[PDB]
Amino acid sequence: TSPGLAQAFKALGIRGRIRFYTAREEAWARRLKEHLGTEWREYVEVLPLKVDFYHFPELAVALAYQRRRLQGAEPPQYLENAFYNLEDWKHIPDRMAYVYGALRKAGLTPRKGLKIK
Amino acid sequence: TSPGLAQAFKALGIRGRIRFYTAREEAWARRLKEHLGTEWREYVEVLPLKVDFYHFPELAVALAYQRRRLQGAEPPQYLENAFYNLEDWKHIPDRMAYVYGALRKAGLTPRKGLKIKYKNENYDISEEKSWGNLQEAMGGARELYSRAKVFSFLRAFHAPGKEANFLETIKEDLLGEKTEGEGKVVILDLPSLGEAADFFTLRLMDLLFDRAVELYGKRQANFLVVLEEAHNFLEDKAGIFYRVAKEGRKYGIGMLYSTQSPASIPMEILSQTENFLVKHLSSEEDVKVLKRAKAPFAFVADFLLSEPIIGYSYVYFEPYQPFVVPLRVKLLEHVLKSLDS
Amino acid sequence: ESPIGVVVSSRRNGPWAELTLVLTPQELDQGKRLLLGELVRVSSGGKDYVGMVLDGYYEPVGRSDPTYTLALAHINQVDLEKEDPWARKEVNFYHHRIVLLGRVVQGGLFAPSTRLLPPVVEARVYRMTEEELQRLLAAEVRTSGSVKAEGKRRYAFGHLAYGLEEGGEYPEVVKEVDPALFVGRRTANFGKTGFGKSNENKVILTLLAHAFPRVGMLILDQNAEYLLQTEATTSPGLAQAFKALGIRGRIRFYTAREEAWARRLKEHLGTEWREYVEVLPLKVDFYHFPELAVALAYQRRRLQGAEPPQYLENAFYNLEDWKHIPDRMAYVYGALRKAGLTPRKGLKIKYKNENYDISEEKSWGNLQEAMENNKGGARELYSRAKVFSFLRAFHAPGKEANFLETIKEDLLGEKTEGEGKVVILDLPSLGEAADFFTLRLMDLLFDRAVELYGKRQANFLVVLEEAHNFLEDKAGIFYRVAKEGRKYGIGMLYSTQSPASIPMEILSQTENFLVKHLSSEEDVKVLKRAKAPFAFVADFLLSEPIIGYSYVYFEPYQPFVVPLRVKLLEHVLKSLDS
DNA sequence: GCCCTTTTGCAA
DNA sequence: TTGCAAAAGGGC
Repeated sequence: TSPGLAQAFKALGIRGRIRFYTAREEAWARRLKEHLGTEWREYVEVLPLKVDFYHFPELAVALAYQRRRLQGAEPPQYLENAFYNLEDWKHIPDRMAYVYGALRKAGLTPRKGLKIK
Repeated sequence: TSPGLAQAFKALGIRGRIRFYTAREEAWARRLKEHLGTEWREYVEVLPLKVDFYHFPELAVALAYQRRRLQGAEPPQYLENAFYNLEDWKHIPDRMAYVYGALRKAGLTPRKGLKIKYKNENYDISEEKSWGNLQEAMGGARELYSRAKVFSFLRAFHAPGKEANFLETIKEDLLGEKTEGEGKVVILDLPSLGEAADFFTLRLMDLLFDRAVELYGKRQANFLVVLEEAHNFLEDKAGIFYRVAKEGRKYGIGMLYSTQSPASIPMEILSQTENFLVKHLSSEEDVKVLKRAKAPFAFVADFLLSEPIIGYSYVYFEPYQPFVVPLRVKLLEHVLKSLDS
Repeated sequence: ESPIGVVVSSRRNGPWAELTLVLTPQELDQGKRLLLGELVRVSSGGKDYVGMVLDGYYEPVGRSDPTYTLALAHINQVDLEKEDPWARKEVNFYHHRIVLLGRVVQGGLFAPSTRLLPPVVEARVYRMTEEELQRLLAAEVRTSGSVKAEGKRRYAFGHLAYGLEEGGEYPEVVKEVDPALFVGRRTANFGKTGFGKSNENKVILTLLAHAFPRVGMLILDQNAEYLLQTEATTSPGLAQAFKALGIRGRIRFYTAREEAWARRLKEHLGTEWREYVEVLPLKVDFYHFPELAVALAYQRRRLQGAEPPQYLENAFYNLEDWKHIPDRMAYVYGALRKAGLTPRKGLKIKYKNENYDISEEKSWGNLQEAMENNKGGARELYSRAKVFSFLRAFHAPGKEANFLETIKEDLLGEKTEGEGKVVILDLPSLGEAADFFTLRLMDLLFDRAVELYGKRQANFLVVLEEAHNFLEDKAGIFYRVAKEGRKYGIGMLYSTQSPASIPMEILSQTENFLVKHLSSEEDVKVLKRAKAPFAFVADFLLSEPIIGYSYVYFEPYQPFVVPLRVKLLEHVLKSLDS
């Protein structure tokens, strides 16, 4: 029953200082209401944890590489090469266009007007 | 003469909590009958460990692609391409016909009256004459048809007209919305899977872990994983089983692994295990690792080294146990005979 | 039946309890002595333990100056045997250190070590007789309050000994071993070269053959020392032992010098040896096994890595279909001939509808004309038939054997189930391809064994030599076998001569040990680390090069290590003959 | 040291 | 035009 940080801030009277990032906003909001009462919105703000892989394609490549070798082994040579030289490919517009096309084929909705060369 | 889980459950009077997945259900059912009477249907619910690959060509492709690869361990390019494009090919009847023909050429007997459309013509590969016509009549699937001899080993697991996917069945049994609580003891007869045991076990483990991660914030997984000879599966710091051992407490997933050699288990896992049940060890290195992981075992390392006694165990349940207690673990027979009072 | 000395101390040193013993002048003058490593009986408080002398040193007893006394006696030429009894008695003493290993409780059960430290006043040390020694050697660990198993028949292995010391041999004390210990369990046989390793291996194999007639053996004979007595000694080989035991039709010798080996077998066995040994060739005829030839050529690339050629790939995958098209089988045979393999005399090849005898030069030329004047990959194979050049070393016309398949049939044949054949491979006859063939055969045998799971167990034992060479690779087929053979009923018996090279996993998981003299410190250290009970004999192994002296230790229910003088194969054969 | 690349030349 | 062999320079 040790008080949490949000409850401590409630007791101290601090407001508008905690910004909670979660992927289960509904459940966390239910719990926050149950513990802090009706006016919990003053003390805590709940936000999502979603990112645009287009602006962070190294994250996408690393995530895919980690997902492989975790359901088996022997990641593809092409995947390893992309994982280790996407930094090089960053300055090659042709490879960048291929990567963006691969993402769109995967099926990620891109922001409007994202133009390749 | 030590009773098994089924006999213990019969003695305790618990019905409908066991599900035995085996590839020798005939013999296992005969043994269950002989050992449990004429009413063993109320305790053990045998299930098969075979599928019909014509419903799961993706599973067939994955199995072929994930073989041992002796010497040169380079996965076939055509197999990889099929593995990555079969979902798209499922919308092309021509390519699907190529894949079905590749399976049949491999030698997997299909259902009674399978239908194929090579160009625009109905083909019944269940019928030998239609199969011959299609074969004489015969993009991504042409390579698979040419190499269809690779799938020859899938006969040991094929079963026409199954449409089961014991993987999905087990996932539902352990984490289904309808089966919230009430438990389910899932016993896998891994040896009957031959050389596909590793593949199927890893696939099932990652499936269950992903489902549990999905369930976060709503309810806990609430099940236990019993692993035998864990030094084979916990060795790799990137494997799904290492991931489970390191991260399952957050999603309510336990573990119970027997190794017989603490030296092999990673120190990261060793330092983070709560319960211990140590029996005779005959390696100063094993005793050293045990002492390093847990300080209290320094008072019993010597007896562990020097005394090979059967049934004698030292138990230490963290975190609120003062010291290490030696015990003569009670026999399952006595436990059962006392649990009924 | 009386104490050998007086106990003057006791304590717990490390994990073991020790007590000091002192020999009085009267006993030292009666010839009573103790040899390091000897087994003695300790009686403390109505219970009997098992001791083992561990050390010996001289120390003054009471108030006396032995150095000055002895120097003064010497300078006056006083003979301290019949001239100064008081001087002799005041200084004649000697200390010994003993370690308790446990006690034999109930009906043969063994309780390791002890939790009670024995008081000095009530502790007595006795010498142990032959009957007590036998009953001690016949004991092993058991769960609790349980009667003994009363297992199968047992065969004598050796007799206890304490080195080359006179009076240190007990021929009537024989360690009896059940050969089932060697079935499905991996065994280690360490020791220098020429110190009885071959003798003990032959004895073990003979015991298995006589006891379990339903177990096969794959003997990778590197030294050609297991079939017949070498031209260096007189000890019989496996064939001679089997002849003496009257075991018929259980040997299958694969070699490449069949003529010489048959000559030797005749000269050593008589004329009826065909009833015992079947000599078979190690040379294949690729004109009968194009699938084998193509598989070898294709897998050579993969074993060297890199993507194999597409024509080789599709040929390897579709040769079975091509066998129904003579118009393509002609291409395959022509490719082999261009590669250079000599065909049998009278081979006929049917191209289109014509018959050619490629064994003749002019007919081969005409067939070349017809072929050169795209049926699958056959044309590509004929074009690049130079890839099959390397197979000329493995080729011999008129063989039709395919030993790689014959061995698998022999070892895992359902129609052959029962009375396992003793396959003996004469490796030195294969030159530089011996390792390649060994690895290929082992891999294809292990694959078949794993496939047959559930229907039947492999039930055969693998004999290995220079195991440090094959067990060094963690990804090797032999390492995989060492790790997982017991599951599929595949045993092992490897003699390394250098334990340090074998991985710690293999050393720890091994069940049996037969250690002979070791010369290096690293080997002894690794042995002690791998197994605790070998902590007492390290010094003896390091500094006692004795031929035929072995320290045996069989897991998992053996109390301690035993020094043995293994029996000779001749005497074992004579004993079994009765 | 080890592992990919580029090039030339000869099939087809 | 493509596929395959064989030699020599690059990256890590």
